[PDB]
This record gives sequence, C-alpha cells and structure tokens, in this order.
Amino acid sequence: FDQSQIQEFKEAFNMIDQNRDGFIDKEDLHDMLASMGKNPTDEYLEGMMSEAPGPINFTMFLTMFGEKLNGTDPEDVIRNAFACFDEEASGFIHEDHLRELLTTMGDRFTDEEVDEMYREAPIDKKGNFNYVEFTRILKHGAK
Amino acid sequence: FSEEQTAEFKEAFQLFDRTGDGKILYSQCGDVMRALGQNPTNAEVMKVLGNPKSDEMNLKTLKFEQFLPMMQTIAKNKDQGCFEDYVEGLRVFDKEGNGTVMGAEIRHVLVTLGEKMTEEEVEQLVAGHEDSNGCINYEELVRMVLSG
Amino acid sequence: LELDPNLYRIGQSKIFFRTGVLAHLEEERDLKITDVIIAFQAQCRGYLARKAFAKRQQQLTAMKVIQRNCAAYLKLRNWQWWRLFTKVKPLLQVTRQEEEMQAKDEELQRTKERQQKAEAELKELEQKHTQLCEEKNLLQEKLQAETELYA
Repeated sequence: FDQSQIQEFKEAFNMIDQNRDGFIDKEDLHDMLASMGKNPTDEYLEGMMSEAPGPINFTMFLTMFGEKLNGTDPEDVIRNAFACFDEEASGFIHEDHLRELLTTMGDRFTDEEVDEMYREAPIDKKGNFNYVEFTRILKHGAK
Repeated sequence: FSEEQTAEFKEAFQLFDRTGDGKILYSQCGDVMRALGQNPTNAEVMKVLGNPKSDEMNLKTLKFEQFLPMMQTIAKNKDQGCFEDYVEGLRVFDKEGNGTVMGAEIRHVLVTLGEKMTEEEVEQLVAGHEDSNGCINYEELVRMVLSG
Repeated sequence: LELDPNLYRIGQSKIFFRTGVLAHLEEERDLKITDVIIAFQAQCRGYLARKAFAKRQQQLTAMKVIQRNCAAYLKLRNWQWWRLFTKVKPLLQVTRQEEEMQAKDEELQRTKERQQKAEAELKELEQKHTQLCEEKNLLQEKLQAETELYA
C-alpha cells in the first residue's frame, strides 16, 4: 500500500485498539463496534481473529489488510478495459450494453451480485452509466 | 510444434469460447486456425473435421487436445502461395495492362469464383485501396493480404 | 512449351495448328482459370478472420480486467475485516479535519509573517531599485571612458 494509506491505517489502528498497550483483543472490537453502531454477533468477533495466523498487532493487521488488497488490478488497467468498448471518445459505456457484458457475455454475474453492483454504483435510474468514477469507487479514492 | 508456442495456442483457443465449457465449434474451427497465423482453404479445414454437414457444424464441439493435431496436419501443407502466382491471376482482369483492375470486377470475381466470399467480405477487403477512378493496383492488394 | 514442329506451322499473321493441339493449350483455359482462382482462398478470408479477432486481441487481458475487479469488490466488501475499514475511514474526517485544524491555525501564524515579510521586502527592493537606478548610468559612463583610454 502507499504512504498516505499507512497514515490513515495507523490512525484507524489507533481507534480500533480501544484499551491500548499495543495489541487488539476481542473486547477492543466488541466495545468499539458497539460505539460506532450495531456490533455483529460474537461468532464474527471470533471469526475475525482466525484470519490472522498470529496476534493482531499493527504489523499483523497491516499484512492482513495489505495481502487482501494485493490480489487486484491497478485503476489504469480498468480505465483501458472500459475504454476498449467505446469506438468514439465519448467514453460512457451505456447500460443494456454494459448489462449484457456483466449478465450474459462474461463470467456471468447472478441477480444478487448485479443488484449490489448497480446499487453502490449510481445507475440513477434516470441518469445513464458511466465509466472511470466506477473505477475509482471499485478501487479506493471514493467509498 | 514446441511447447513454447503450443502454450500460446492454448491461450488463443480459450479466447474463442463465448460460453465457458472450453469448447470451440466445428463452424468456428477454421477461424481459430487463421487467428494462429494459418491461411487454409475451407476444403482443407473441412477434410480434417471429417466432412460434416452445415447443421452438425454448429452442434459439434472441439477441445484443445483434439484441435491440436488438426493444427499440426494443416501446418505442413504441400504447397503455399506466393506473390508471383497471385498477381498472374489478377493480371488477367487488367483490361489494357494498366497495372490496375476495376474495383467492381475485383468485387465480382472473388464472390463468383472458387471459395465464394460474401459481398461484405469483399467490401471490407478492397475499401480504401481503390482510387478516384475506382481502380485497384493488384500488386499492393496482394502485399496487403500476404504480409499482414 | 516445347511444341513439336509437326503440330504447328507459322504463317504471316497467324499460327496454324493441328487438330486437338489448340484445345490442349485449351483445357487449360477451363482448368488453368477455374483453379488459379479457386484461390484467394483464405488468403483474403485468412486476412479478414485475424483482423476481426484483433478487434478484441488487444482486449485480451485488459478486459477481464473489469470482471475480476467487480468480483473482488463484492467479496472484499462482504468479508468481515474490510467492513470495519469501510466505516472507520469516513470517521477519520471528522478526525482528519481535526488534523487539518492543527495544521491551519499553525499556518495562520506563518501567514501573517508573510505579510510582515512582504511589506518590509518590498521597501528593501524599492530602496535598492533607487540605488540600481544610479548603478545603471554610472557603470555605463565608466565602461565607455575605459574603452576610450584603451585606444
């Protein structure tokens, strides 16, 4: 990850440890998750630490975060993958064409997956699909 | 052929499925071989597919393992074309010996004779090589298909 | 074509030919023409097919690239550890604007120091342009007279 991501992550670690020392335990997550809203069940408190092969210090959380952002593609690859479907430089890949590309002509997403994708990417309904801001949302730099 | 290029042929073969079960139709087979640089007649492809009919060409499927010996059979042919033969056949239509065939005659011969192209196939081939008089230099037209 | 001289005879404008011999040079006519046509056979189709393939054999790995990012998005999003990060970074601005408050009111101290520098610096320059008005003429006068002495 980048240096800016490390600063944000270090401040997030420092607000996800809740009693400090320099580790994070169950109680740190359980109190803080309750404070920032509605906690998950205890099952998912336990199942969030067994991802980590060792104690959940800053380095282990950074490896766990960094490893599970490693298997993805740079935004420029996505930008020149969207801009491989337009022939004219008005690069808005319109829906009902873009729909088929996801729902029938690729590795074809099921009805649940497409509803989440077009819920967290604004097909307005009245305003048409679009391009690179649904590459920035897809990566990080927005939401 | 070496494993080196056979590995490339695997990537190219996977890039002609439109579904996801890893199969290329008998109808698609010639244009997979043409993607991998080969230039075979329709009767050269048809022969290695066992001479199927038009109906079963859309329904019969190849995997890579059985496509690959077909590539090996058509790779060593007993002949291949050149420039020297190919201009000689187009020069018959060079009305006065200009060095140029009229774009209408060239569209008409490729559709009417032999392995009979569509009107679309000839239009895509010849467009932008015919001048202000609609006349096509057969020399550069042969270089355009051959060299690529 | 190594024609036998008993098969032809040469006239003044025309070549006389024995029965059959024209039709062999002729068969040739049907045969010769129907196949070296016959060709374009897949030289044109072979050209068109690989060009049509390369309307997406530049799409090959850029492509897919969308789908594996869309697949990563849903499964990154809906796994547990990243669900925490998704809400905590929006809270860090309320608190990364708190970082900005410390930086801003520190900058306000430097900001009035620039106003204090600039007025003083402008007067320092205004004074030294007055001097550099004098420098330009006197150095020019010195330079000419020095050349006259050299002569």
